Amino acid sequence: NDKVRFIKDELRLLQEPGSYVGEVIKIVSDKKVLVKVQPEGKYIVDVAKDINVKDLKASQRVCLRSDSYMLHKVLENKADPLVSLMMVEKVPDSTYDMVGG
Amino acid sequence: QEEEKKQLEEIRGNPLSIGTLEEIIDDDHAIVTSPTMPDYYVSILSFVDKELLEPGCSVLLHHKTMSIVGVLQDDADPMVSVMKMDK
Amino acid sequence: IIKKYVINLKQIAKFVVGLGERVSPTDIEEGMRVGVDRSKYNIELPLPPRIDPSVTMMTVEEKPDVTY
Amino acid sequence: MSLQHEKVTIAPLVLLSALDHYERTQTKENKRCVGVILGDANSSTIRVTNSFALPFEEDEKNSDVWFLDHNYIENMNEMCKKINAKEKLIGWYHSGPKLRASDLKINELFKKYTQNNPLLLIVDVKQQGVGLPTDAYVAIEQVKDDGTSTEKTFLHLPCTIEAEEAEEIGVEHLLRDVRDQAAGGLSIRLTNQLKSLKGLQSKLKDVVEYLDKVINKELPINHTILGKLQDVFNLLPNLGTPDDDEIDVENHDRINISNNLQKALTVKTNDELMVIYISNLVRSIIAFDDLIENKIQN
Amino acid sequence: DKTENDIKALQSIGQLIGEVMKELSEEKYIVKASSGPRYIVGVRNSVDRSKLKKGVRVTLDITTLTIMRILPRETDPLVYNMTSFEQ
Amino acid sequence: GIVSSTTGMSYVVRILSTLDRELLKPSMSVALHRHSNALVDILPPDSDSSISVM
Amino acid sequence: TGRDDTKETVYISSIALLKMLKHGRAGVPMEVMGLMLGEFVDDYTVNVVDVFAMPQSGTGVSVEAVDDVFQAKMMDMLKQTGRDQMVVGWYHSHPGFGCWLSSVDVNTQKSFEQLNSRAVAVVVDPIQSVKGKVVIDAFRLIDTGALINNLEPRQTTSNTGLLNKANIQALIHGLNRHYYSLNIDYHKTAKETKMLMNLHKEQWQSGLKMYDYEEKEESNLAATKSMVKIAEQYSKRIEEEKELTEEELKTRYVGRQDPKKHLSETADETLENNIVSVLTAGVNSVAIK
Amino acid sequence: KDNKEKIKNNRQLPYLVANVVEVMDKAAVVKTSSRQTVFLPMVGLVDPDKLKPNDLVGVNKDSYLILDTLPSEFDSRVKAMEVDEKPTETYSDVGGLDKQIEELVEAIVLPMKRADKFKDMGIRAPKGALMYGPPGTGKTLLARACAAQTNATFLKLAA
Ligand SMILES: Nc1ncnc2c1ncn2[C@@H]1O[C@H](COP(=O)(O)OP(=O)(O)OP(=O)(O)O)[C@@H](O)[C@H]1O
Ligand SMILES: [Mg+2]
Repeated sequence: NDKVRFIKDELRLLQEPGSYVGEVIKIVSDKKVLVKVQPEGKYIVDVAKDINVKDLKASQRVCLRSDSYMLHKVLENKADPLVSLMMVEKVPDSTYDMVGG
Repeated sequence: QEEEKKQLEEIRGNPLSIGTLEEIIDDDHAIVTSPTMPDYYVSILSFVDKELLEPGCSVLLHHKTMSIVGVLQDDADPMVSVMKMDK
Repeated sequence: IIKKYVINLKQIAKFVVGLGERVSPTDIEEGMRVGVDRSKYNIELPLPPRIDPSVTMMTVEEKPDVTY
Repeated sequence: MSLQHEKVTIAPLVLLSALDHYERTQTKENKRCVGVILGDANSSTIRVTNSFALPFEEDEKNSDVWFLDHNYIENMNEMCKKINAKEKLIGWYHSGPKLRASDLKINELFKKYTQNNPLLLIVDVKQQGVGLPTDAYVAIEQVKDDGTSTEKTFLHLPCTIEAEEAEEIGVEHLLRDVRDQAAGGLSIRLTNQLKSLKGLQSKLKDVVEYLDKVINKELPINHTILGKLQDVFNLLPNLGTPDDDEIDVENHDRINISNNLQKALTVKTNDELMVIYISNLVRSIIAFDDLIENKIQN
Repeated sequence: DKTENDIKALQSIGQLIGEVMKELSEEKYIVKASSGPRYIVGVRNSVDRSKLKKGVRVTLDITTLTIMRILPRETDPLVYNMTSFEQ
Repeated sequence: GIVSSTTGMSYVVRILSTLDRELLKPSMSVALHRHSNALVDILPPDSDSSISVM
Repeated sequence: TGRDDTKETVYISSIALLKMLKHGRAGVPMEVMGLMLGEFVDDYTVNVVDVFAMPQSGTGVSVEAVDDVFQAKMMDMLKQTGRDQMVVGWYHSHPGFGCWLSSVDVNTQKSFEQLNSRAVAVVVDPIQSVKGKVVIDAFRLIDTGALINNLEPRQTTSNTGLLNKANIQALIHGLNRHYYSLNIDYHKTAKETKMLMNLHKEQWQSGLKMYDYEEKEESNLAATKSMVKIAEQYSKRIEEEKELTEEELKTRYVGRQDPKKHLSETADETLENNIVSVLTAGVNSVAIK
Repeated sequence: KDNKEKIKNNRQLPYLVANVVEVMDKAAVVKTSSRQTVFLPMVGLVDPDKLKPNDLVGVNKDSYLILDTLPSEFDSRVKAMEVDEKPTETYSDVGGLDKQIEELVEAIVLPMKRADKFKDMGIRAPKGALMYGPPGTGKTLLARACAAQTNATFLKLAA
C-alpha cells in the first residue's frame, strides 16, 4: 500500500510550476520581508504562516513556492566558489610519516 | 490601530512589485518605471501624501493595478547595509 | 504616424492601433509617448515626449549664487 | 477516382457519433441510417475525422425505395468547409447491421459528390461483433473474370483505430479498467492464451460452412478464396522438419534460464528472512526492558 | 480563389522552425529553435530518421514541440553566388 | 535541487526520486518537463558539450 | 424568502468532451468558440448532449464574434436531421490562461443569459491540461447587486458542491466578480465505454503470432549479464551490515537505490516472459499441425 | 463577401507589425518585431512578387500570417536632415583652398550634367569622394555648396 502511495506523492510534487529562490535583504515589522527575488526584480511580500519575521535573518537565502512568493523553507545553502573548489579537491590524503624525512 | 490594519490588508493583495517615481503630475497620477521595460502611467491611490513624495523616491506599487500604496523603502539597496559597519 | 498610428512598445513590439475616446491626429508625433490600454490597445491620452528629461532634470541645478 | 485508400484510421469520436445519430432520428430495429463521413483523402491513410446524420426515410415494402435529401448534403458541407477546410466529403456511413445490394445504389449517388472513391464505413452501432464492430469497404470497379460482366463490389480494407493526441489523453483518463488483454502481467496474457484459441476455432468454422454452401446453395465460385486456402495447405509447417529439432533445443534453453532465475529468487527471499528475524531478536530485548524499567521506578 | 486563400491560411496557423542541433537518438533529437530556447523534441514515425540530419531545417508543431517533417535547408544566396562566379 | 532553464530563470525543481545523485549533483545538463517545470529525467553529459575526444 | 438562484451541475457528455479537446487543442494559439446544445431538467440537472464549433472569426471571442447569424444557420441544418435541441449555453477556449472569464467574456455571457437564464460560460484550457479533463470549468453570472446583498450562500443550499481554487489572482477575480462556480461532472453510457476502449480481433491474433527467435536469444543473454553486475554490489551490501542505526547503513552499504531489489525486478520480468514464450510455442505447433 | 468579412475581423486592430526578411519560396520567413522568427505558409491572397526584402507588412496578432501590406515606416530625423542645400555658401565665400574646389568639381559636378556622355564612352563616373586630414578645412561647407549647384538633395547624415 505504501509503495502505491509513494509513487503518487512523487507525481504530485513535480506538478508545481514556478518555485524560486530570493534572499532576505532586510526585515520590516509589517509581517513582511523585502526580498530581491534573484531571477526576477524585487518583491516586498508577506511571510508564510510557517516561518515568520522573527525567525528570519538578514541575508539568508530562501525558497519560494510558485509565482506567489510564499516562504517555503529557509536555505542555509549558499553557492560560493570556495565550496566549489573543495568538491574538486576532496578529502585531503595522507600520513605525516610519508612526507617525513 | 484597527483602522490602519483593516485597510492595509484590503488594499494590499501581495506580492508588491516596486517602482521608482520618475515624475509627478498634479492630478494624482504619477509616472513610474517598473522593473518591466514598459513603464506605466499610474494613479496615486491611498496612503502616502502627494507632498511627501518627491521625484527620485522608490515606491510600493500594487500588483493587480499599479497604484502608489505607499513607501517604506527610501531606495533601500543591500549595498548600503554591507557598507554600514558601525558595529 | 500613418494617417490609427504605428506604435512601438518599450519591450520592442509594433502594432497598428487607433484613437480611443477621441484623440486628435495632430497630438501624436514621432517620439511622442502614448498611454494605451493593457490589452485593448488604444490611445487615451497623448503623453509628453520621452521620460528621459525627467531623469536628467534631477542633476540640473538652478542659478547658483555667489558674490563676486 | 483516387486509388489511394490503402489504410483507414478511425477516430473514436466517429464511433460515438454513429450511435448518437441513430437514436436521434429514432431509427431502430431494422431501420437504417445513412450519414456523411467527412475527413481527409487523396492520401493513403483515409482519416475519418467526423460524421453527421442526414435526412433519410427507409421503406420496407421495397427495399430499393428510400429518400435522401440531396440538397441538404451540399449545404451542410458548405458550412463545415468554413469551420475547417480540411474536412471534405469522403463518402457515407451505414449503421448496418449488414451490407446490402441497395447500398450499391446508394454508393452511386454519393459517387457524384465525392472526388475520391466513397468510403462505405459499416458501423454496427449495436456492436455484436466480438472484435471490431466496424468494417471498412471501398467501392472498386473491376472485371470479375469468369464469363460475367463488369462487377462493382465492396472489397474489405482492414481498419484500425487511432486517436488524436488532444482526444487521446482524455480517452485514457476516462478509462481505468484492468482490461481483457492489456499485455500486462503473466496472469493477464494467460487469459488471452485461452481466448486466442477459442478465437481460431470459431474462425475456421466459417470456412467449412462456406465450402458447403457453394455446392448446396450455388454461391458463385470465387476461385480467389480457394486459391488462398491452397497457400495455407502448401506453406503449412510439418514435423520431421529439421525445424522441429531446432525448436526442441530451444525449449531446453528457455526452461534452463527460467530455472536459474527461479533459484536466484530463492536467495532474495532467504535474505529477508534474516533481516526481519534479527529485528525480532532485538524486539525480545526491548520487551524485557519494559518490565525491568517498571521495577526500577517502583 | 484569392479571398479563399486567407481563410485557408488562418487555419494552417504559423509554424515554428528549428534546426537539428544534434542527433541524440532516433526517437529524441536536440534542436535549437530559431526563435530561441534549446529543446529536445520528438520525431514521428511518418518521417524517416535518415532524412533528418545536423544543420537541416525542420518544422515542428507549437502545441507539443514535435517534428512533423523535414523542410529544405535555408536558401543561402552567398554560396549560390560563389558557385556561379567564373562563367 | 536547484537548476537554471535555457534562459536562466533559476528554478528550484524537484528531482524525481530514485534517479542518479552520484553525477547529477555536479553540474551537468539535465532536462526538465516544459509544462510541469520539474526535473523528470537526466541527460548524459555528452549533450551540449564540445566533443574534444579526437 | 426569495429565489435559491441555484447553479446547475453541468453534466458534460463524453461525445461533447472529445470534440472540445480536439477542436480547442489543435486550434492553439487561436481561440475557438461555439454553442452548447442540451436539455435542462429539474433546477440543477442540465444535460449537455452535444457541442459544435461556430465558424472562426478574427475577433476571436467577443460579444460580436458570436452571432445569431451563425446560430440560426447551423441550427437549421441540424433541424432537418432532427438532432436539433435547445441552446443551453456557450463555450470558448482560453489556451494562454487558466479557467476564468475576461471582462469581455462576462458581456458575452450576458447576452446568452438574456437568451436563456441557465446559460453557462465554459472556459477550456487544453494545452496546460496534462490529463485532458482537468482545468476546464463551467460558470454562471452573478449580478453586482448579488454580491452586495449577499445571495452567494443561497445558491449552494444543502449541497457540498465544488468551488474551484486554482489561479490565485485570476481565480479570486473570477470568484468575487466574473462568476460563481459549482461542480462539473462527466457522465457516459456503458454502450459507449465499449466503443471508447474498442475491442479488436488483433488483441488475440497478436497472442498466437510467434515473433522471431533471434529476439528470444537477445533477451536471454541480456537479462542474465545485467544481474551479474549488480550481484557484485549485492556481495558488498551484506559484507557486514548489522551495526546500529539504519540510516547509517543505507549510506555506507549503498542500500539507497537498493541493489537487492533491482536484482529481483530484472529477474521477475524475464521469468514471466520466458514462461509466455514456451506457452505460446507449444500451443502453435500442435494446434496448426 | 463571407471571406472578406472574416478577413476584416482579423484586420481589426490591434494587429502585429512585422517585416519580410525574405520569401524563401511557396513559403515566407517573417522577422517579427517581437524578436522571434516564424516560418509561415505564404498567404496566397498576397502577391509574392509584390513583396521584397524589408517590405513592411501587417501580420495578424494571433496566428501569424501576412494579412495585408503596409507603407514602410519612415524616420523624420532623416527627412528633416534632407534638403539642407540652402543657404548656398557659394564656393567663392568658402575661405582659401582653390585646389580642392577644382578637384571636387571634377569628381562631382561635371559628371552630373554630362551623364549621357559618360554612358556612351562607357567608363565609370566617380563613385564618391572622401575628404580627410585636419578639421577646419571646411569639409562641411564644400558639400553644401556643391550639392546646390548639382541640384541634388543634400542629406547631412551621420551613420
Ligand atoms: N576654409 C574655411 N574658411 C573659413 N572659416 C573656416 C574654414 N573652414 C572652417 N572654418 C570655420 O570653422 C568652423 C568650424 O568648422 P570645423 O572645424 O567644424 O571644420 P570641418 O573641416 O568641417 O571639420 P569636422 O566636421 O571633422 O569637425 C566653420 O563653421 C567656419 O566658420
Ligand atoms: Mg565639420
